[PDB]
Amino acid sequence: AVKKFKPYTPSRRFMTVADFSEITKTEPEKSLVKPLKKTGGRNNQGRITVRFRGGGHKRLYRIIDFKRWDKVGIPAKVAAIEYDPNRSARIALLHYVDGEKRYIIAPDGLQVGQQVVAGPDAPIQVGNALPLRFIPVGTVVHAVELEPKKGAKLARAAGTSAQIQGREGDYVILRLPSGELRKVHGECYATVGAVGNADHKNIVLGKAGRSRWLGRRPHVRGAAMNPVDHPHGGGEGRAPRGRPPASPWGWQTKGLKTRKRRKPSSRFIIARRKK
Amino acid sequence: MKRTWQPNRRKRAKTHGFRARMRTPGGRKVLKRRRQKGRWRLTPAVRK
RNA sequence: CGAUGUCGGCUCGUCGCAUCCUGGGGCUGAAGAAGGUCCCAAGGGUUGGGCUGUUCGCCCAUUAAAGCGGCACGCGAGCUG
RNA sequence: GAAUGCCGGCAUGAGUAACGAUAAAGAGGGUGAGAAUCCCUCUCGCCGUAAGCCCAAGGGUUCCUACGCAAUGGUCGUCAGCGUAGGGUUAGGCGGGACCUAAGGUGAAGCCGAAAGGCGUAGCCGAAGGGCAGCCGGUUAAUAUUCCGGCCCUUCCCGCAGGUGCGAUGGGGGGACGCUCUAGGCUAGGGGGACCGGAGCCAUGGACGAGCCCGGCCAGAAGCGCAGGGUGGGAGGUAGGCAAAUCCGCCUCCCAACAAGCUCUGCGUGGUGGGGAAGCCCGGGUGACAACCCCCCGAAGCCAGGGAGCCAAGAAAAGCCUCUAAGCACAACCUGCGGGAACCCGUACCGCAAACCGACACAGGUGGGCGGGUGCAAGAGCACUCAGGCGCGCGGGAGAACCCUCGCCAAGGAACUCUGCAAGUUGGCCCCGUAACUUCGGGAGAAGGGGUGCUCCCUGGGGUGAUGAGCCCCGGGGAGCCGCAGUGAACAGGCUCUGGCGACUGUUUACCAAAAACACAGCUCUCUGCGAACUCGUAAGAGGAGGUAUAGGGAGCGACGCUUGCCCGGUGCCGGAAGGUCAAGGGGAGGGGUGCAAGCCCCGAACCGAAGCCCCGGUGAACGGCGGCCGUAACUAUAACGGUCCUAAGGUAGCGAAAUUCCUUGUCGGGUAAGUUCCGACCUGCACGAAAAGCGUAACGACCGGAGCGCUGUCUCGGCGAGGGACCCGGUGAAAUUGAACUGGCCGUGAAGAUGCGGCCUACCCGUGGCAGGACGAAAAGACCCCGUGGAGCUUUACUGCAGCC
RNA sequence: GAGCUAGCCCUGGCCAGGGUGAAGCUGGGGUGAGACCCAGUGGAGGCCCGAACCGGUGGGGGAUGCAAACCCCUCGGAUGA
RNA sequence: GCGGGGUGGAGCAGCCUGGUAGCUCGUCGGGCUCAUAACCCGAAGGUCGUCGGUUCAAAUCCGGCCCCCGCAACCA
RNA sequence: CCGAGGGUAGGGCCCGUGACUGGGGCGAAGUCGUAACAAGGUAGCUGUACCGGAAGGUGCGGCUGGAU
RNA sequence: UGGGAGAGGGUGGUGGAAUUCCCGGAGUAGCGGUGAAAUGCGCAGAUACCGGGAGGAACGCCGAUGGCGAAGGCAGCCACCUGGUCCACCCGUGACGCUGAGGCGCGAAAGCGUGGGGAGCAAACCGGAUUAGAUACCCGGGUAGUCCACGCCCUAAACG
Ligand SMILES: CC(=O)c1cccc(N[C@H]2[C@H](N)[C@@](NC(=O)N(C)C)([C@H](C)O)[C@@](C)(O)[C@@]2(O)COC(=O)c2c(C)cccc2O)c1
Ligand SMILES: [K+]
Ligand SMILES: [Mg+2]
Ligand SMILES: [Mg+2]
Ligand SMILES: [Mg+2]
Ligand SMILES: [Mg+2]
Ligand SMILES: [Mg+2]
Ligand SMILES: [Mg+2]
Ligand SMILES: [Mg+2]
Ligand SMILES: [Mg+2]
Ligand SMILES: [Mg+2]
Ligand SMILES: [Mg+2]
Ligand SMILES: [Mg+2]
Ligand SMILES: [Mg+2]
Ligand SMILES: [Mg+2]
Ligand SMILES: [Mg+2]
Ligand SMILES: [Mg+2]
Ligand SMILES: [Mg+2]
Ligand SMILES: [Mg+2]
Ligand SMILES: [Mg+2]
Ligand SMILES: [Mg+2]
Ligand SMILES: [Mg+2]
Ligand SMILES: [Mg+2]
Ligand SMILES: [Mg+2]
Ligand SMILES: [Mg+2]
Ligand SMILES: [Mg+2]
Ligand SMILES: [Mg+2]
Ligand SMILES: [Mg+2]
Ligand SMILES: [Mg+2]
Ligand SMILES: [Mg+2]
Ligand SMILES: [Mg+2]
Ligand SMILES: [Mg+2]
Ligand SMILES: [Mg+2]
Ligand SMILES: [Mg+2]
Ligand SMILES: [Mg+2]
Ligand SMILES: [Mg+2]
Ligand SMILES: [Mg+2]
Ligand SMILES: [Mg+2]
Ligand SMILES: [Mg+2]
Ligand SMILES: [Mg+2]
Ligand SMILES: [Mg+2]
Ligand SMILES: [Mg+2]
Ligand SMILES: [Mg+2]
Ligand SMILES: [Mg+2]
Ligand SMILES: [Mg+2]
Ligand SMILES: [Mg+2]
Ligand SMILES: [Mg+2]
Ligand SMILES: [Mg+2]
Ligand SMILES: [Mg+2]
Ligand SMILES: [Mg+2]
Ligand SMILES: [Mg+2]
Ligand SMILES: [Mg+2]
Ligand SMILES: [Mg+2]
Ligand SMILES: [Mg+2]
Ligand SMILES: [Mg+2]
Ligand SMILES: [Mg+2]
Ligand SMILES: [Mg+2]
Ligand SMILES: [Mg+2]
Ligand SMILES: [Mg+2]
Ligand SMILES: [Mg+2]
Ligand SMILES: [Mg+2]
Ligand SMILES: [Mg+2]
Ligand SMILES: [Mg+2]
Ligand SMILES: [Mg+2]
Ligand SMILES: [Mg+2]
Ligand SMILES: [Mg+2]
Ligand SMILES: [Mg+2]
Ligand SMILES: [Mg+2]
Ligand SMILES: [Mg+2]
Ligand SMILES: [Mg+2]
Ligand SMILES: [Mg+2]
Ligand SMILES: [Mg+2]
Ligand SMILES: [Mg+2]
Ligand SMILES: [Mg+2]
Ligand SMILES: [Mg+2]
Ligand SMILES: [Mg+2]
Ligand SMILES: [Mg+2]
Ligand SMILES: [Mg+2]
Ligand SMILES: [Mg+2]
Ligand SMILES: [Mg+2]
Ligand SMILES: [Mg+2]
Ligand SMILES: [Mg+2]
Ligand SMILES: [Mg+2]
Ligand SMILES: [Mg+2]
Ligand SMILES: [Mg+2]
Ligand SMILES: [Mg+2]
Ligand SMILES: [Mg+2]
Ligand SMILES: [Mg+2]
Ligand SMILES: [Mg+2]
Ligand SMILES: [Mg+2]
Ligand SMILES: [Mg+2]
Ligand SMILES: [Mg+2]
Ligand SMILES: [Mg+2]
Ligand SMILES: [Mg+2]
Ligand SMILES: [Mg+2]
Ligand SMILES: [Mg+2]
Ligand SMILES: [Mg+2]
Ligand SMILES: [Mg+2]
Ligand SMILES: [Mg+2]
Ligand SMILES: [Mg+2]
Ligand SMILES: [Mg+2]
Ligand SMILES: [Mg+2]
Ligand SMILES: [Mg+2]
Ligand SMILES: [Mg+2]
Ligand SMILES: [Mg+2]
Ligand SMILES: [Mg+2]
Ligand SMILES: [Mg+2]
Ligand SMILES: [Mg+2]
Ligand SMILES: [Mg+2]
Ligand SMILES: [Mg+2]
Ligand SMILES: [Mg+2]
Ligand SMILES: [Mg+2]
Ligand SMILES: [Mg+2]
Ligand SMILES: [Mg+2]
Ligand SMILES: [Mg+2]
Ligand SMILES: [Mg+2]
Ligand SMILES: [Mg+2]
Ligand SMILES: [Mg+2]
Ligand SMILES: [Mg+2]
Ligand SMILES: [Mg+2]
Ligand SMILES: [Mg+2]
Ligand SMILES: [Mg+2]
Ligand SMILES: [Mg+2]
Ligand SMILES: [Mg+2]
Ligand SMILES: [Mg+2]
Ligand SMILES: [Mg+2]
Ligand SMILES: [Mg+2]
Ligand SMILES: [Mg+2]
Ligand SMILES: [Mg+2]
Ligand SMILES: [Mg+2]
Ligand SMILES: [Mg+2]
Ligand SMILES: [Mg+2]
Ligand SMILES: [Mg+2]
Ligand SMILES: [Mg+2]
Ligand SMILES: [Mg+2]
Ligand SMILES: [Mg+2]
Ligand SMILES: [Mg+2]
Ligand SMILES: [Mg+2]
Ligand SMILES: [Mg+2]
Ligand SMILES: [Mg+2]
Ligand SMILES: [Mg+2]
Ligand SMILES: [Mg+2]
Ligand SMILES: [Mg+2]
Ligand SMILES: [Mg+2]
Ligand SMILES: [Mg+2]
Ligand SMILES: [Mg+2]
Ligand SMILES: [Mg+2]
Ligand SMILES: [Mg+2]
Ligand SMILES: [Mg+2]
Ligand SMILES: [Mg+2]
Ligand SMILES: [Mg+2]
Ligand SMILES: [Mg+2]
Ligand SMILES: [Mg+2]
Ligand SMILES: [Mg+2]
Ligand SMILES: [Mg+2]
Ligand SMILES: [Mg+2]
Ligand SMILES: [Mg+2]
Ligand SMILES: [Mg+2]
Ligand SMILES: [Mg+2]
Ligand SMILES: [Mg+2]
Ligand SMILES: [Mg+2]
Ligand SMILES: [Mg+2]
Ligand SMILES: [Mg+2]
Ligand SMILES: [Mg+2]
Ligand SMILES: [Mg+2]
Ligand SMILES: [Mg+2]
Ligand SMILES: [Mg+2]
Ligand SMILES: [Mg+2]
Ligand SMILES: [Mg+2]
Ligand SMILES: [Mg+2]
Ligand SMILES: [Mg+2]
Ligand SMILES: [Mg+2]
Ligand SMILES: [Mg+2]
Ligand SMILES: [Mg+2]
Ligand SMILES: [Mg+2]
Ligand SMILES: [Mg+2]
Ligand SMILES: [Mg+2]
Ligand SMILES: [Mg+2]
Ligand SMILES: [Mg+2]
Ligand SMILES: [Mg+2]
Ligand SMILES: [Mg+2]
Ligand SMILES: [Mg+2]
Ligand SMILES: [Mg+2]
Ligand SMILES: [Mg+2]
Ligand SMILES: [Mg+2]
Ligand SMILES: [Mg+2]
Ligand SMILES: [Mg+2]
Ligand SMILES: [Mg+2]
Ligand SMILES: [Mg+2]
Ligand SMILES: [Mg+2]
Ligand SMILES: [Mg+2]
Ligand SMILES: [Mg+2]
Ligand SMILES: [Mg+2]
Ligand SMILES: [Mg+2]
Ligand SMILES: [Mg+2]
Ligand SMILES: [Mg+2]
Ligand SMILES: [Mg+2]
Ligand SMILES: [Mg+2]
Ligand SMILES: [Mg+2]
Ligand SMILES: [Mg+2]
Ligand SMILES: [Mg+2]
Ligand SMILES: [Mg+2]
Ligand SMILES: [Mg+2]
Ligand SMILES: [Mg+2]
Ligand SMILES: [Mg+2]
Ligand SMILES: [Mg+2]
Ligand SMILES: [Mg+2]
Ligand SMILES: [Mg+2]
Ligand SMILES: [Mg+2]
Ligand SMILES: [Mg+2]
Ligand SMILES: [Mg+2]
Ligand SMILES: [Mg+2]
Ligand SMILES: [Mg+2]
Ligand SMILES: [Mg+2]
Ligand SMILES: [Mg+2]
Ligand SMILES: [Mg+2]
Ligand SMILES: [Mg+2]
Ligand SMILES: [Mg+2]
Ligand SMILES: [Mg+2]
Ligand SMILES: [Mg+2]
Ligand SMILES: [Mg+2]
């Protein structure tokens, strides 16, 4: 769930925090962490290329296993479930019988102590990884490779899942988190189950400070600026858009589709997204 | 109040210094010009 | 226009008289008292407050009366702003 | 001779302003040609969470001594951070380097760019982070963890002895980490002592005292003690830790586990070495064979890699340890001991300031550590004061106006004014007590009130110790004393009611705006399937993100409550293999030029032919928009009702003379003696209205209204008083400005506001303190206005291009 | 040219003292079990008062300044965006 | 100051493009109904705000006057 | 010491009054429509919701006190 | 003790029919809709037909004047968890009982909060008709909602 606070400051009034109930281990594998080089949204030129970023809490990156076909047939025990500050999902520590230790993102209901495994012959059960071609049509599924051996790309965020809808040739038909209908190749691995921590989205930041802790610096409206700065800039007193609503760089921002028409993957997308 | 000149020996040397000047096309033309003009100093005096 | 600072207030006055009051008068539809109207008169006087940046005005309480104008809509090398 | 010309010189203002914090001076004695200003002494005052001390920047000889005083020093100067000269800075252990890595920078490989160059894994560089061995005292005019003394320690090389599969830039462990709170035990520091040491002291009424005054420690290897940190042991399997591995990791088994053992720090002890006051003599001697002891308080520091809780989830790499590979096992490595070796740079001095940044010996700015005592609830607050350091580099008088900063004030008490602006008032702690409203937390320090010192007596509990004495902390009760007054000085809210706006803490126009503006959690729309969209870049490459639709970009709105109506005709965006239009290209009906002809050459119709546009639909928390006239009810008035024109549709709920209302001080009601403002109502809303959101809303606000209480020099209405200036004398001595001046008033005249012309009036010559009416006074070639076929920023369905995208 | 200033990145440092008293925990009450109530413990927070530090609200002074933005009094934040 | 408007009783065409006044309602007569409305059948009523001009001819084109609505009135 | 009561400050209950506002009762012959009683010409009634000059309409579920 | 019937309740799963939408196929001049029509959909290839897919909601026949529950209410099928209730036997307890102000729980639909879901239906709303008007009845669209989970609301011609 998500936990409330009593209104003993103006901000604690609406603030909510995750319950961290599923967490069993509160410091990470030293051998599995490296430092996360904070960018501040600046690129190698030194220029801001993603506005309003910086000054969030320090973080160590936990190395995650997004392959799984790395260790076919070798089973693992789920040692712990831990906090990961780099993603919405929680992560599970896996102790392979190999001795080797790895992190995966923790599917919903995955239990510390249980066993998981990967490969064509794996039982259809939460935490297991199989090529999509071997996973029974209708099962919810996450951490999906988009192309074989290229890494898990789809449905990694908290609470998200893709569902296998059917098969066709060497491809299987998925319903993505977004609601898009897409053909993904059958050799692509995927873990069965949805991602855990589904109550993530119900968190109420509650105050400006919380945004600042996440490296989220204040976003300043176009309408609040001057013509030198923004299409919506200027005007005596408040002003409506006075033109079709636009980005800082001039392009329209209510409806204007932006995916390339002649993109090769178009041949593999059956139906554009949901709502 | 806090004025604009805030001396710092490392800053000085790393910004206007001989080796900074030589690393860049424009930095070199400065040395060429100050040499052509006959400057007794090609580079700001900093005690290292 | 190689600059004559621009409203009102405050302070400080000074002048005009087409006189608000006080003084002197004629006429009166002036009985008395109190008024009206006009003439002579600038010596002195011409209050305190509510509202508004306000000038002005309206209102309150008084007064002999609560005059109107000029002085770069007097006065920012005097103040305010 | 003029260019607000240029360069230089020299005037005027003028012996004028000023001489840079209002912490403050006085005298005696030296010195010297000369002394308020230098030196010494005594007295006085100021700082003391500093105005004292130690670091780091930065500065660069300013340090010490002798000799000097032209200039520099806001005066003086014999003095000096000044002039001349001489001297002064000593390290294996402090800091940096011969060690490590962070951002970042650089960059074999590689990638990209007309050139210049841009990028880029490893690697390398990069520190105030990691790592690493010295403490106390003494000495110089001037350095000292550096020299000296005492006691310790590190690495490197060689040798001897003992032990071992030795061996790494490779594997592994460790280094290795947040915020808030915090236990035990210590140290730093401090308080007291009737105890130990000490020159002396008895005054002026008393005291020869359990009197006063002074001091009562520092460092220290091995060992021991106290407190703590770190760490299980054995064996079997083993496919994982890009080779190997006995290591590490995973499984199983026996053992023991708020322990223990082993190890590592801190503190105490510790052989030994040092230090050692007031006072009185001349920095030194003495004191002094100095004493060096007990009690209490006690850190934010130490044990430290301690513990707990929390979410926002908290560097790396080496040193070190372990593992093995080449190899090598006469070698090598570990332990112990001995001898030898141990480099480069810094080190002076200033360092909250006269030596740094501010043109100045400039009331400004400048990171880290120490920062004593007493009282006040606490404290780094505040008053005083220790150590220490100062009196601010012009003075001496006078006792005007006026100015500044300050104190008091009869009666009144906001009558001041745009405004209670300003200044009063209130003011700490303890207890009693506290309303509407509320999101139940708040509103709350609401409001309002009582207490507050000193003395004696009785008594409760805690800390340390021992369970007691003493010392220390927190109380309770009774009786009294004094004054005008007991937080007796200093530091320390005035309060309430009611609106507007913004929910809130935050943010902003450095240097005229702090706000109702920006931001904000939150709400919605929209793009984005990952080599994502989007952003920077010619590109490579980056960011996005080592993220993946519970995510990321864009936009509007802005907590929360209740809500968010109608219009898709126009613009936008979205969907639509039809149709229409459409460029290059395809096609070549049919021409034309030339040639004797083959031929060569040029124009070229129909048709096929993309996006875009047209066309057909959708779409409002997309751009946007949301009517007119006329009539009508059995008193009037008004019009639920009707008629008709028009629209894409005619403004819904809610609100309304408003941060919006022109007429306007609308009208009525409230408040007031009186109310263009305020509040509550009404509604012909010139010209509200629903995310450029609508109406509300507890709390919040250095926001802007209105009112009341309290209290006042704001005022009626001013008076007195203080200090710093102004004034006078000695010293030093600017400035803008300035055509030249022998520079009066009126009434006129004049380019229309005259010291300067006319007429008249008035007027001996020259200053000093003052006031500002004039010299259309100074300043700034008006910043408004216009003019210039002058510029710049910004906009768009102006023109014309370009990037980008199709 | 970012030794001023604006943002970010890396690595360090700082924030006296006082006040309020959330979650949780413990116990008690409660019930079929609960919710929940009470007490103690606890020590949260862009919480409160207030130095350092960071600011710059109102007023006064200064205005050829001590100063090309300062001085005095008053005032905002002060565990956090 | 600039723009649009005035035509049967009401609200709107016709004006631009001179000749030819129309639409809905209302009114009047007649039907249906026991009766009223609704509904069905017929009918009347405008010489076009006013004056002046152009023209063979004016609601229509051009001017003056009356009105009636809108929009504007900025820089100090 | 207590003490009538006076004063200051703040609460609580009640009564009267108030621009304006909300609906309510009533009133010989006002305007608009015709919702209900006959399947009242769409069976009615209903709780709730939203909308509309007005009666009312409609959705969802319920009742017969409706069907003939 | 031994047995019974039952849509009593809660959870998990799961089956076919129909509608809508999408895809492929085949096919062409209309379909839809009504009192009649119009709006609407359709040569950009609709309706009608076949095949594939997706998704939500509701369970035809059995089904009844039936059954169950205290009431509201409960209907495909399967499994699990659970309540009520009846019969027989006449074994056990020995009046342990009836009612019940307060309290507590449950409580159709609509409505509300947070999230999901959304095929059909459908307040509001739009359009077409009808009408003097028609903010209705009829027709074509259509948003809440209707569905799930949790938490509220606590009404009813909650009636026998
Ligand atoms: C023939 C026929 O049924 C018809 C004819 C003309 C008009 C109408 N109108 C009908 C109209 N379409 C109407 N009913 C309807 O469509 N049905 C399918 C029943 C409405 C939309 O609900 C009605 C109730 O107005 C109507 O049913 C009654 O009106 C009359 O019955 C009606 C009227 C009003 C006037 C004259 C005759 C009538 O029947 C129907
Ligand atoms: K102007
Ligand atoms: Mg909360
Ligand atoms: Mg969790
Ligand atoms: Mg690591
Ligand atoms: Mg770079
Ligand atoms: Mg670069
Ligand atoms: Mg960006
Ligand atoms: Mg950024
Ligand atoms: Mg996580
Ligand atoms: Mg963060
Ligand atoms: Mg914003
Ligand atoms: Mg703006
Ligand atoms: Mg702006
Ligand atoms: Mg710019
Ligand atoms: Mg622009
Ligand atoms: Mg704009
Ligand atoms: Mg604007
Ligand atoms: Mg505007
Ligand atoms: Mg605009
Ligand atoms: Mg616009
Ligand atoms: Mg635009
Ligand atoms: Mg684009
Ligand atoms: Mg899609
Ligand atoms: Mg600096
Ligand atoms: Mg440096
Ligand atoms: Mg530097
Ligand atoms: Mg350099
Ligand atoms: Mg030379
Ligand atoms: Mg140079
Ligand atoms: Mg002028
Ligand atoms: Mg001039
Ligand atoms: Mg001028
Ligand atoms: Mg001038
Ligand atoms: Mg008489
Ligand atoms: Mg007179
Ligand atoms: Mg006035
Ligand atoms: Mg007036
Ligand atoms: Mg009189
Ligand atoms: Mg005038
Ligand atoms: Mg004037
Ligand atoms: Mg004036
Ligand atoms: Mg002035
Ligand atoms: Mg003035
Ligand atoms: Mg002047
Ligand atoms: Mg003047
Ligand atoms: Mg000349
Ligand atoms: Mg000059
Ligand atoms: Mg002179
Ligand atoms: Mg003189
Ligand atoms: Mg002078
Ligand atoms: Mg002077
Ligand atoms: Mg001075
Ligand atoms: Mg002297
Ligand atoms: Mg002298
Ligand atoms: Mg001296
Ligand atoms: Mg002190
Ligand atoms: Mg002090
Ligand atoms: Mg210097
Ligand atoms: Mg000299
Ligand atoms: Mg001399
Ligand atoms: Mg001299
Ligand atoms: Mg000098
Ligand atoms: Mg001198
Ligand atoms: Mg000086
Ligand atoms: Mg001499
Ligand atoms: Mg020296
Ligand atoms: Mg040494
Ligand atoms: Mg060497
Ligand atoms: Mg190095
Ligand atoms: Mg290195
Ligand atoms: Mg190369
Ligand atoms: Mg290095
Ligand atoms: Mg470097
Ligand atoms: Mg270092
Ligand atoms: Mg570190
Ligand atoms: Mg060192
Ligand atoms: Mg040592
Ligand atoms: Mg010597
Ligand atoms: Mg070995
Ligand atoms: Mg190693
Ligand atoms: Mg770590
Ligand atoms: Mg010690
Ligand atoms: Mg003490
Ligand atoms: Mg003695
Ligand atoms: Mg192995
Ligand atoms: Mg290996
Ligand atoms: Mg001594
Ligand atoms: Mg001796
Ligand atoms: Mg710890
Ligand atoms: Mg935290
Ligand atoms: Mg070998
Ligand atoms: Mg050998
Ligand atoms: Mg060994
Ligand atoms: Mg060397
Ligand atoms: Mg030294
Ligand atoms: Mg000095
Ligand atoms: Mg000085
Ligand atoms: Mg200074
Ligand atoms: Mg201290
Ligand atoms: Mg105190
Ligand atoms: Mg002095
Ligand atoms: Mg001085
Ligand atoms: Mg004098
Ligand atoms: Mg007085
Ligand atoms: Mg008063
Ligand atoms: Mg009073
Ligand atoms: Mg007042
Ligand atoms: Mg006021
Ligand atoms: Mg006071
Ligand atoms: Mg006080
Ligand atoms: Mg009250
Ligand atoms: Mg409350
Ligand atoms: Mg009080
Ligand atoms: Mg006393
Ligand atoms: Mg206070
Ligand atoms: Mg107002
Ligand atoms: Mg605000
Ligand atoms: Mg604001
Ligand atoms: Mg608001
Ligand atoms: Mg807000
Ligand atoms: Mg704050
Ligand atoms: Mg400013
Ligand atoms: Mg400015
Ligand atoms: Mg500026
Ligand atoms: Mg300003
Ligand atoms: Mg200011
Ligand atoms: Mg400001
Ligand atoms: Mg503020
Ligand atoms: Mg702003
Ligand atoms: Mg919101
Ligand atoms: Mg570019
Ligand atoms: Mg680009
Ligand atoms: Mg990355
Ligand atoms: Mg992302
Ligand atoms: Mg975003
Ligand atoms: Mg905002
Ligand atoms: Mg539209
Ligand atoms: Mg449309
Ligand atoms: Mg449109
Ligand atoms: Mg062609
Ligand atoms: Mg509406
Ligand atoms: Mg109004
Ligand atoms: Mg008003
Ligand atoms: Mg009014
Ligand atoms: Mg308005
Ligand atoms: Mg008005
Ligand atoms: Mg008014
Ligand atoms: Mg007005
Ligand atoms: Mg009035
Ligand atoms: Mg009244
Ligand atoms: Mg005002
Ligand atoms: Mg009002
Ligand atoms: Mg009105
Ligand atoms: Mg508005
Ligand atoms: Mg808007
Ligand atoms: Mg409002
Ligand atoms: Mg409020
Ligand atoms: Mg509320
Ligand atoms: Mg505020
Ligand atoms: Mg404020
Ligand atoms: Mg005064
Ligand atoms: Mg004085
Ligand atoms: Mg001069
Ligand atoms: Mg002359
Ligand atoms: Mg004249
Ligand atoms: Mg004249
Ligand atoms: Mg003359
Ligand atoms: Mg003449
Ligand atoms: Mg003359
Ligand atoms: Mg004359
Ligand atoms: Mg005269
Ligand atoms: Mg003057
Ligand atoms: Mg003058
Ligand atoms: Mg000037
Ligand atoms: Mg000019
Ligand atoms: Mg100018
Ligand atoms: Mg031109
Ligand atoms: Mg021209
Ligand atoms: Mg020009
Ligand atoms: Mg131009
Ligand atoms: Mg331009
Ligand atoms: Mg800097
Ligand atoms: Mg400190
Ligand atoms: Mg407590
Ligand atoms: Mg219990
Ligand atoms: Mg706070
Ligand atoms: Mg200030
Ligand atoms: Mg500042
Ligand atoms: Mg003040
Ligand atoms: Mg200034
Ligand atoms: Mg100051
Ligand atoms: Mg102050
Ligand atoms: Mg304050
Ligand atoms: Mg504070
Ligand atoms: Mg604090
Ligand atoms: Mg922070
Ligand atoms: Mg005109
Ligand atoms: Mg026409
Ligand atoms: Mg024409
Ligand atoms: Mg015609
Ligand atoms: Mg009859
Ligand atoms: Mg005619
Ligand atoms: Mg005609
Ligand atoms: Mg203008
Ligand atoms: Mg009495
Ligand atoms: Mg009816
Ligand atoms: Mg009905
Ligand atoms: Mg009917
Ligand atoms: Mg009916
Ligand atoms: Mg109506
Ligand atoms: Mg309806
Ligand atoms: Mg066709
Ligand atoms: Mg029996
Ligand atoms: Mg219910
Ligand atoms: Mg329901
Ligand atoms: Mg409801
Ligand atoms: Mg509902
Ligand atoms: Mg009809
Ligand atoms: Mg009608
Ligand atoms: Mg729907």
